Amino acid sequence: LASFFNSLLSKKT
Amino acid sequence: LASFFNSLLSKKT
Amino acid sequence: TARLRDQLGTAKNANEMFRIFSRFNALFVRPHIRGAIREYQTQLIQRVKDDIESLHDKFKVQYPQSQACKMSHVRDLPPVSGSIIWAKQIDRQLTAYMKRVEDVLGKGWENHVEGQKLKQDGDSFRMKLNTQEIFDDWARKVQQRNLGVSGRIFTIKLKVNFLPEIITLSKEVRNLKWLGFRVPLAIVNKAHQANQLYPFAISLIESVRTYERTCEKVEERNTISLLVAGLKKEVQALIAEGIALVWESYKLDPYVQRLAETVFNFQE
Amino acid sequence: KLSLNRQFFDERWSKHRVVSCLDWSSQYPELLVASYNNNEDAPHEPDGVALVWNMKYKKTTPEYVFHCQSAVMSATFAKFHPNLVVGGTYSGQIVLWDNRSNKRTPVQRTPLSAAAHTHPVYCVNVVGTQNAHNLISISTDGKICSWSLDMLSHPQDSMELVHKQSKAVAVTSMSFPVGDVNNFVVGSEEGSVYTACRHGSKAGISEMFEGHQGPITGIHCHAAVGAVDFSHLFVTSSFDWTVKLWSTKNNKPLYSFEDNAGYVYDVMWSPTHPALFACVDGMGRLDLWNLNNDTEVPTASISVEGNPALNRVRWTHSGREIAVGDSEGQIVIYDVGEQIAVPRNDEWARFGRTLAEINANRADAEEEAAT
Amino acid sequence: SVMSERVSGLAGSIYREFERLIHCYDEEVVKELMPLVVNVLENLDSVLSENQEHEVELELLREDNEQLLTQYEREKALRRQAEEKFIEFEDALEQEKKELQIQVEH
Amino acid sequence: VMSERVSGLAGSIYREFERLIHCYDEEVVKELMPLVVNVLENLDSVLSENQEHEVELELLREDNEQLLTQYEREKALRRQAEEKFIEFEDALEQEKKELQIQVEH
Repeated sequence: LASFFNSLLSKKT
Repeated sequence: LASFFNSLLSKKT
Repeated sequence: TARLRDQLGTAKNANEMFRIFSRFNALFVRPHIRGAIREYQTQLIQRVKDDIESLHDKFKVQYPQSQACKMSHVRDLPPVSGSIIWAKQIDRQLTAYMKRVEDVLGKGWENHVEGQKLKQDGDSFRMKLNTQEIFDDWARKVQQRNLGVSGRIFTIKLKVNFLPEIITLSKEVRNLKWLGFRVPLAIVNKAHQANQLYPFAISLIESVRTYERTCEKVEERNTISLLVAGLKKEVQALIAEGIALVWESYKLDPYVQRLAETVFNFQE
Repeated sequence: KLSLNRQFFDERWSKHRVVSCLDWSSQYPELLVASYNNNEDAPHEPDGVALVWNMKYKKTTPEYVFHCQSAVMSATFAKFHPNLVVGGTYSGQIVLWDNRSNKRTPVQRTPLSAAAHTHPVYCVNVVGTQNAHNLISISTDGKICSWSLDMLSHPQDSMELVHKQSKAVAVTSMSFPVGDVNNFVVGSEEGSVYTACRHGSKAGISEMFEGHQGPITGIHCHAAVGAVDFSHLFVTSSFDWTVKLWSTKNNKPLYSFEDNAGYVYDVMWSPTHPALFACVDGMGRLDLWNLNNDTEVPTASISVEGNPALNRVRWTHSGREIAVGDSEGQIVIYDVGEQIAVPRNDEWARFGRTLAEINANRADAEEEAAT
Repeated sequence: SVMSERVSGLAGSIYREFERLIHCYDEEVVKELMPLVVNVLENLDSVLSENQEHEVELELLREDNEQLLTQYEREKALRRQAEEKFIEFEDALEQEKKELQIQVEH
Repeated sequence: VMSERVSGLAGSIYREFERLIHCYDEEVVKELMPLVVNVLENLDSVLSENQEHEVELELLREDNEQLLTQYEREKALRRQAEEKFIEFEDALEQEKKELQIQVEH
């Protein structure tokens, strides 16, 4: 469940 | 629980 | 019993015999009265089985191939809600026929010789007649679609930032709430947002289409351009006033008719 | 007996369209208007299109053709102006057509403002008298506006029909009792008949009428006038495969008619015979119900060839003919026999004994269910 | 820990709002709010998973109560049926052995 | 009543909401209010339902254990009564037929 928005974040890094 | 975030918002608008 | 054995001499059709069998149902708790009526029960079971098979052939075709989908679409029913309605009325007819066979066979009808197959097939048919999965799939695709209403009231050529197909979602929300489904609250609030802005958006898109249809006429006939430029700049000022407005604004409510009557005046 | 009289179809206009409303002019009893949905095959063709047909002539061509750019699904004549045809469309315009004008474009239309209807309009009607009458239209969102028939750019009165902490109802049908202008009944998509008042201190929806589990598709108040009054009765049709008879003095349905094996679309009373009405289904079977004869079996039922879905049904003012409208677009007209259409002298008295018996049977059934 | 459809739906709406707020202003909106949201989101799934265990335990132990009550009642009744047949057999065959005793005494 | 873990996580998102409101503008959370009060109300209501289920669970488990014990004791009494019955049966019939062979002598 934590993976979803972590991916949300790492899009531009 | 509505009232509290409601205050959050109107407290300075 | 002799007062009940004149049934064929009174009832000429199975429907009034159904009705008089339903009216006099409580006399059949007595075992002698239950044993007295046996040649009627077999015919009644065969008629109910024929009706159940006929409704099975009604459900043999699907909702897209049915004429009911066409007749619901011509009566402004959204197709998801029309499918839900159609399956629920099929289930209601099945429950009515189960009530009929319970009335005809008396109590303990589920354990009877003929009632066992009827009850088992009714259970297996009602398992296939539920509407939860189609509702869940509709909810998932609505929660995937994201028909938003937020933004400025214009988009650039002149057009209004409003898809007109969002009013279908409001129809499905106001229909599925009637059918006992608990839709999520964000979808209900989006339907409220659509239903509030829909007449104003319709008047906006109609005034914009009127303005461009007369602007084509103005730019086609250039000889009278001096006469009609008095209010062309006026409605351009109205448009530029509405450029700063967004859909969340509460100032659109005077603004829509304040655009509309000027558009009508410029048309006239 | 039930027999075929005439068949109406136009290849250019009526092809691949569903009939949506039927009416017969009171001044010209040989005329019939019609209303059609859009043609999905030809977007270049007009979406809404209205046709006027005739009885006296033998000509298969329609007498007048009217059309509109949006799909019209509610059409009627004007009661006190013979030259006018009122239509209600998908977009919410209430267009007005004139036969004396040579243009098939609508000569007048209401604005698409929030003051007027923006949701589709399925009911349009004219009530009032010769020297005082308005045009009444209710849209699907529950908005009902009154229009003067000479000036159409602004509604006269407007309010929204609400109930249950002001939730908007979804008006799908409409009827008016004979001799009444202020009180009327509506159907609903929410499956419940309401009573409404036009103007007053309780102007708006008055009462629940409960008992339909499906969307109500057609209602009609009683119209036949004789020795004993019957104007408080009306019959509704719905998607629940039932036709239900109601009265305004009862919160519950009087009797449910369950002869069908499909959706039921319209029902309306005979204007002459007091205990006679007709209903249509999704299998083309126009049924006739005589309440003084039997309460569970249609008196005369015939099927349309090819079996399409019959949308609308509408009697004539004479009551000797009856017009149906199918799902492909052919207005099929039947003429009923003299043994069914003609009311006898005791028919009002026989129905005066009939309704009471029906109510008694209903009470018996309900007590049985309770126990 | 299987996620339900309802928690996935409202987390999808949270994902929608978070993408909208990321696109609208900057990255720095989400960087402290999403760890304060995801633990509540885990807590919703945890309390639903515990609640369904509570429901199935309630149903099985309830039906075991109604099994126990009627089984004990039937067993008490069939103990009573043992306890008067004893008495009837006892006094009947005691009277017969007493009449046998006095007839063999004389 | 508001539960304390929901109140603490509520305070966490309250100070976060104050940070985002003071940091940029007032439209940061205008689309975030009826989502987050729904999520917090969901957690509170399901936790309250869990709280009801726990106490009714402990009541029915307790009298379940009591009913199991008393039914086991009833089993013991029933089996003992049947054994005493069949023993008294055999013994009395035994000396009765010893009496009738004494009669036949």
